[PDB]
Amino acid sequence: REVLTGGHSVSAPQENRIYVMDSVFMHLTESRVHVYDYTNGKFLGMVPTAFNGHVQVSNDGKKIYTMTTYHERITRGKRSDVVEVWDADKLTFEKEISLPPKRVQGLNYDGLFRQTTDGKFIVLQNASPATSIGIVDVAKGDYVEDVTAAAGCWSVIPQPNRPRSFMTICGDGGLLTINLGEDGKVASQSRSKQMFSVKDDPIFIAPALDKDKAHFVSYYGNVYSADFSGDEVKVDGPWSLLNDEDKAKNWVPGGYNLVGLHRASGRMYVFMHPDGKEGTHKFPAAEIWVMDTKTKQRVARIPGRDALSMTIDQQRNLMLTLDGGNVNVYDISQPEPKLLRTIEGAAEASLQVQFHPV
Amino acid sequence: EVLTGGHSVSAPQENRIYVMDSVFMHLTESRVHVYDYTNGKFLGMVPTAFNGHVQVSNDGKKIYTMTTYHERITRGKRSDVVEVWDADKLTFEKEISLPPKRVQGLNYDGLFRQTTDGKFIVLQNASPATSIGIVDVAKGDYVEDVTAAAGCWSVIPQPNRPRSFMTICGDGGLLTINLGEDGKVASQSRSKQMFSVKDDPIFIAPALDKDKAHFVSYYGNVYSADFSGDEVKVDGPWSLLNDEDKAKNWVPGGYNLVGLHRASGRMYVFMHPDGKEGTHKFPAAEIWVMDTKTKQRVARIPGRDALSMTIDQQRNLMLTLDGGNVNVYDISQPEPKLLRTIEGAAEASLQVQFHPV
Amino acid sequence: HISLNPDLANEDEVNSCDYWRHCAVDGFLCSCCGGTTTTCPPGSTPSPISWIGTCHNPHDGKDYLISYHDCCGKTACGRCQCNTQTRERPGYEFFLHNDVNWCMANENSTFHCTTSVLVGLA
Amino acid sequence: EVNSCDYWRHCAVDGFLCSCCGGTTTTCPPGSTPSPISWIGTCHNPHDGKDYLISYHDCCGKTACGRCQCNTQTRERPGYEFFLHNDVNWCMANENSTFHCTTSVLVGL
Ligand SMILES: NCc1ccc([N+](=O)[O-])cc1
Ligand SMILES: NCc1ccc([N+](=O)[O-])cc1
Ligand SMILES: NCc1ccc([N+](=O)[O-])cc1
Ligand SMILES: NCc1ccc([N+](=O)[O-])cc1
Repeated sequence: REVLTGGHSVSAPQENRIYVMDSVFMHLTESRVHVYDYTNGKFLGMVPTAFNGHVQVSNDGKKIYTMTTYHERITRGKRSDVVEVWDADKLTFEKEISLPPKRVQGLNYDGLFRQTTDGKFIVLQNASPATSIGIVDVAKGDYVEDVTAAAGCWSVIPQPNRPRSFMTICGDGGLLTINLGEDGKVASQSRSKQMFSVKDDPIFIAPALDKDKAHFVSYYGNVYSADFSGDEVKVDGPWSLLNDEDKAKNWVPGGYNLVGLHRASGRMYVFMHPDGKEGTHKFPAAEIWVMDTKTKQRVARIPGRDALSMTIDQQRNLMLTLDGGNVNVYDISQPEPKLLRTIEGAAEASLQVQFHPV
Repeated sequence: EVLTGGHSVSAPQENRIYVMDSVFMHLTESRVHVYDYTNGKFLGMVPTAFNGHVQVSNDGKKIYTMTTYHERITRGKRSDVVEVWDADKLTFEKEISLPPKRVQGLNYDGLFRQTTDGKFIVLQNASPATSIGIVDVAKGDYVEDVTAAAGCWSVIPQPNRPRSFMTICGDGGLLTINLGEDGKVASQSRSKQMFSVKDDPIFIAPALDKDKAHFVSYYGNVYSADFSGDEVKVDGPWSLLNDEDKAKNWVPGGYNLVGLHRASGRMYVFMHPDGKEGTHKFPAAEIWVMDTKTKQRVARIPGRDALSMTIDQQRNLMLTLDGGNVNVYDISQPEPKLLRTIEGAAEASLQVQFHPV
Repeated sequence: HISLNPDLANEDEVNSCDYWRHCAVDGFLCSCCGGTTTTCPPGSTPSPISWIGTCHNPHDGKDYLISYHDCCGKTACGRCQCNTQTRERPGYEFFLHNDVNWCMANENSTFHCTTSVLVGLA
Repeated sequence: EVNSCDYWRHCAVDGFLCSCCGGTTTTCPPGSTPSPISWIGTCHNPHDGKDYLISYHDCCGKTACGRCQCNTQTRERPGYEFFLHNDVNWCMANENSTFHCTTSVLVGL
């Protein structure tokens, strides 16, 4: 009477889709990406990502990129670090791209697995434990460059105003900028002046990223900025997130992917909690503060729902927040965000959610 | 202080039990958790990839696992293997290649066994056509495929013979296989029909004596196979149920749901009331203790939602397992006495086993 | 007749373990995994083999043969885990048995989710 | 005790305590391999009022122990201070990088 068929595509349009990167830390060799419709909470599909997978969606919205590690016998045997290319609509494996066996194994901060603005290179973090940035040429489907200049630095911040440039945060408290050539090799680089004191005011690595500048928050609730409108990065800060009334309760930021920028308004979103002290930098959000980055002032504050990570959609004026297991959807078209819905049980242990590009 | 490895399990072998955690929600990361039953201490573990099975060598020196790998887990070439692990160091020693048809399924004891003499591992295959695989431990080789066992299921070794075992067949009888010194089938026999497959299906889990095995049915009857002699003699049914039991619709339920204390002939069974079609895998409302000679129940105690069990003969102990927690019972007297519960021994285990002593 | 077409039913009804055609399902319902009662989630492969159940349809009073084909080659879906055992039998009645992985003959035997396909009247 | 996440030496552990996994504070469970590298923490010993360097060498080559998961972040810093950072796998350089559990080894003041 009926026959089971496969070969099917994701049921909901790309504009509805979000990607929840589930580390499944209790069984980290079976990490995976869960694909959800953010409009109604519907589970749409998944992509298996083996041990500590990382994920992103191609800029063109056609492909899902994953990064993972295999061994011949999982807990023994030869290692293979790879980038995989999967079809976005069919959620099927297409290609493996070999990496040297030193891709970063760690929690899913955005900046460990990124791409150039032009979508032509995948840019990832290595640690052997010496740090370098690896470059994958999408057209070739090959690894093409180890950016050893980035030794002593961490994470990848693409520059949205340049086709194949990105920045990274270094142990001197400045930023190193890398400009790739069309072959994916380093064409030029520069190093900013010192932005922040590593010892006295360490920043969270998560950028609040605009077209031509990036803002960063610190352990103590200060904000630093990096302007890349020009060839050399100019740095500035601190200004404090806190007003006088905030200081009494020791408000400080906390989380993982803990900030976001709504570019059209200049509004920066930041997870915060009171009673800050040494060791509270990864605490869940008591509140989400909304800062006007031009005036350097808070314009809104709402309850945080114990969120740890966020992402923003510019076009639809949305913010997602994630507490490890549940995803909250907010309308951020006005300064005060409005909670639309919560997707319960989207993951067991996810610190990263991303929109499908539209 | 310097961190070191190379260490052996801290507790004596006689204290050790093996909880086979399927981790069904993440079945590619199944593992064996090793515990000390005397104090509930976690002693270590062996990773077993996708749907691992486990046993301990008869001599207590090695752990055998059976599992499936693929080059890229969800794609790439398949490798079905047996692995040999040191029991004290919990380290991998040797891989034995299998044909890619080892049974993928829940951890009934009878899917992964060994001969009494310890020389051969005997495992269940399904391609979906069933056969029994023989692995020569010393040679580290798969040596015989028992296709004569097609249409049968599970391995019941005969403790009174060095390299013989039985399997339950779709005709309601038992097929006995006797191996030669090289692991090839030397001889085989089929019993007469023990049970009606359609009218009174049995659970596969044997309550195994030295020279006979008892089985319980979906409807609370008991069947036996005696292999003291040259051919298997079969008997039954007798009912576990008295009139009051019947009126409340008590039936057995679980997975590895029975056990036998050989010295006393007491048989242990997980039971639940309000039995009907579809309740054969329900958790135990009670454990019933039957005297297999008088065919009378001698005890009934709370079941603690248990699903599987195992018995240690020498120490007069029963373990029960609800999927996550292990209960330790003293069974030296007809009424069992609960000694302790080990909470969170697994996420999804249907099998626990003692280290051989 | 409407009770024979799960695509017309409310999704909460068909995604429940008590839905009449799920009577021998032991696994995650594909309909909760980005698939439907009779279609695999994207990028998972149907099993060419299965166990079979007979389930009573309480809506039309007839009994039906249901084939429990799995979808394979992806890791465990994890949603709508069901365990129903109506008329299920042990491994010596192998195609009535659900404690085995019916992805066993697939190119990749990783178990993703389980479907309930209507074969016809029992 | 040492199995408590609040035990003073565990002040920058984000993982499973090996002492709950068949090992000890300073020994890997059987068949898990020590990492030759680690992040380091600075923890206050309340018993003597002195602060100590603690090395958080992992045990590797087995799947996640899953017991006594601790997450303390005292003096922990991001990846640009790499050996103070605990959001990466310190089994990353082992023959097999699968993460099993974390040890807390006293180095010195
Ligand atoms: N230090 C804990 C830890 C271990 C492994 C990962 N990882 O992603 O593989 C993250 C964090
Ligand atoms: N041990 C750090 C950590 C904290 C929160 C999550 N999570 O998924 O919410 C993962 C890992
Ligand atoms: N029918 C569900 C199911 C699937 C896979 C296994 N297994 O052991 O791999 C057992 C049971
Ligand atoms: N769906 C069948 C089943 C039931 C119980 C367990 N368990 O571990 O208790 C595992 C698998």
